Amino acid sequence: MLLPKRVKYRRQHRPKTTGRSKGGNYVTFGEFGLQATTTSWITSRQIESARIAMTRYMKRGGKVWIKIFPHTPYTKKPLEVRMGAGKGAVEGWIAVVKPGRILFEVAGVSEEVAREALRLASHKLPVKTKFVKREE
Amino acid sequence: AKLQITLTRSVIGRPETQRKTVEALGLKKTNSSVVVEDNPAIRGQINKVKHLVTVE
Amino acid sequence: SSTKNGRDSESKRLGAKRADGQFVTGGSILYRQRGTKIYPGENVGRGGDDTLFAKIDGVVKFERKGRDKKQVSVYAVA
Amino acid sequence: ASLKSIIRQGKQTRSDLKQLRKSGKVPAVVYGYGTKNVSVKVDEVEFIKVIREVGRNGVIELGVGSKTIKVMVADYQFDPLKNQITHIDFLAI
Amino acid sequence: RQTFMANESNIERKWYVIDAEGQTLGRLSSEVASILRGKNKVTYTPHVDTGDYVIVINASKIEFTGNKETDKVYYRHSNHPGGIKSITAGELRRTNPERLIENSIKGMLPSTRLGEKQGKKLFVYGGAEHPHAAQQPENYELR
Amino acid sequence: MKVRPSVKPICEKCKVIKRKGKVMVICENPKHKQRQG
Amino acid sequence: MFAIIETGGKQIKVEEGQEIFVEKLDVNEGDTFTFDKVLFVGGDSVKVGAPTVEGATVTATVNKQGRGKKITVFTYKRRKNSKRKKGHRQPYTKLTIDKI
RNA sequence: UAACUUGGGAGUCAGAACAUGGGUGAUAAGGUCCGUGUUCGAAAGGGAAACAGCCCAGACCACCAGCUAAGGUCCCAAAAUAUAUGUUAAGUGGAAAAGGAUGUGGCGUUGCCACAGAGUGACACUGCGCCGAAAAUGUACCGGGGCUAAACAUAUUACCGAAGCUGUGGAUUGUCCUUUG
Repeated sequence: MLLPKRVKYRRQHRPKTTGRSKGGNYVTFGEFGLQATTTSWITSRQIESARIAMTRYMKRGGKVWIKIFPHTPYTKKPLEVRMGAGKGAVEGWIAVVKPGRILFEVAGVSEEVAREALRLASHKLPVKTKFVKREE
Repeated sequence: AKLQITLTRSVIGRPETQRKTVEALGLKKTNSSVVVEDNPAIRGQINKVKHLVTVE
Repeated sequence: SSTKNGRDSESKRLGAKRADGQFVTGGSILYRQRGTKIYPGENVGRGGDDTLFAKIDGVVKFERKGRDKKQVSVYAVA
Repeated sequence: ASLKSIIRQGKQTRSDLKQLRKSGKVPAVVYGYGTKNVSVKVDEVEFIKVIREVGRNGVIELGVGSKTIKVMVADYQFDPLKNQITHIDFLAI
Repeated sequence: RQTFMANESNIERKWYVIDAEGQTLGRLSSEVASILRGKNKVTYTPHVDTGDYVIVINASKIEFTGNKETDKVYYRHSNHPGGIKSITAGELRRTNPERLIENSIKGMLPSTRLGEKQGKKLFVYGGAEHPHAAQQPENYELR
Repeated sequence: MKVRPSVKPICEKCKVIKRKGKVMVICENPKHKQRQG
Repeated sequence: MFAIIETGGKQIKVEEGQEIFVEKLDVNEGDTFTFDKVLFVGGDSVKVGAPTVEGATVTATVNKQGRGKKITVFTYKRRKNSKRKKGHRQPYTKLTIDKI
């Protein structure tokens, strides 16, 4: 479960969620990558679910690189409460994925088995993906 | 004496900033016309209200 | 379910009080600040609250004092 | 294989650049020795073909200003979403 | 002032007959609604009916475009709880051919006291003959 | 006959066809018969 | 034989010996008037063109200069205490086309 | 073409929606609290089928005159069954996503020149459609009839259309005294 060991402020404003990604648009570590074509929030629990389903198809073949990390925390008020009377409490940690950012990277395998591994990892995420390679 | 500006669209539903530019050109009613000599100062005014007036 | 926040202080109107190239009197205030964001140039004093005021009449001009610093001066008319 | 290129004068508006990236052309600039940053245009599919022959670090016999100049590709911008280039730089030797 | 209006005295109505062999339902009903209303002549006079009598023979062989013989359903209620009936378009042409054509035209006329007297000038027959031979109806080509 | 919105071939023998505007999968084994995908 | 003349911003079809009502005229009662702008002459005579035919003026004698019946202009807004009533009598002039 | 100063008399301190930049809530509410515009409030008229807040436009009075705006031109219902060139078979238009698929066009890539003879495999990249898609009085998310063009794109010509504007008379106030006007 990815989460920072310490943060300065537990309660922060939600990210913008609109626009385009700043960096991480190319494949640098591995060979075959996984792009994103839709914007959404990727919870840390959805990362461990996709990482296990991916590295299992490759028993001991190669290495996987997680390129994102859940820095921003989100809050949620308890059940059966009216509006106001303060803010909520931390419930999880999210990231911001915009069209163009690589999510996972895989190396050490063949091209025919890299497509099947990155396919099972895309059904666990709430965004649409595209299989990409290293640029010439 | 070489430019004629007429008012086509109405000023209802327009920002107050653009209503002062039409008043500074001498266009009171709709479809009203004026004659002015071209210059950097008068040209920049109709460039602000381009979507409200047409120049011949 | 009470909170502990909600308190703030009154806003202190800081910043420039006179524009550039404007005629000022001999006791007008040019700048309110906390610290030294702008240094006192010639014909401009410095108050006990880091306020910048002018000593003489004339036009006020903002200049640059070296690298990453600036100052403000007052020159007499004509 | 040689880059048959044309020139564009004036200041190209934002619409014409979008219309240039759709007709199959790519803008480029030659800022070598004496060229004086001459803005130039080039085809898209004929650029991918020639760089495969000579390589990423090879010279090009580009024709700009109705004359031959030996230039190489210094750096280029790439849009990863639509797997195509958007701009080329030419550093003459 | 200076505009002419037609009253009950100066009105002349003619009898026409239309052939519906090989024509579309909606394309034919629209032009017949113009003949019944009276917008074909220069003495319109909206508050007075100046239309002409029209007769539509061969009510069968009315053509549809697309899957309309099956996917077009005619609904009607009967003011009773749960009572609702439905008849497809292909079945209506087989049992009651004239009703399919007569209702498509009456749906284009205005629903007023005068718009009801105009709809009574229509006579639709499934066969190729009409009984009203006493009058002299002239054939009419739709445009 | 399975009725699932995601109809896919299972083995090398099955085949995908279209009948009356619907994706069908007819296979030699009666087990791999799907519809409406 | 009729003619179409433009008199007071509108157009009227006239005939010999006819009583027409038009907008107010500066002529006196009992005098004569002459319409200069004729747009169309037809009927029994030969057809002519437009916008204005050559000559072919119309002469007519003035009969009476009076006012029409009075109307009452009343408007109001509901739940808003604001109503206003006016009156109006529009003047007119009657002529008789003696020669076309 | 307004601004500032002096004095007389006030009303107002419950605001609303819409577009947009943001807190709070659950990137819920016709929610709630701030910044910046518009309309309503205090605004008639035309359009959105009916609909204070959305689009067009600000009613001094009279007329059986003319020209346009937003929206429109088969019938209801005023004006093209207008012209050229393509797409779509679902009644899509005229309700919904992950996902699935030899539906059908347009521009490309590339290896065998066979797969069972002139054709043939596998991908990238886009246009428009299909499945996923079940609610309670009655068809019932086109306003109705009805429509494979009267649908959707694209490039040109006409016309309809408001209390807007012009035309022709008339009633007031104000301002130039070009004309006791």
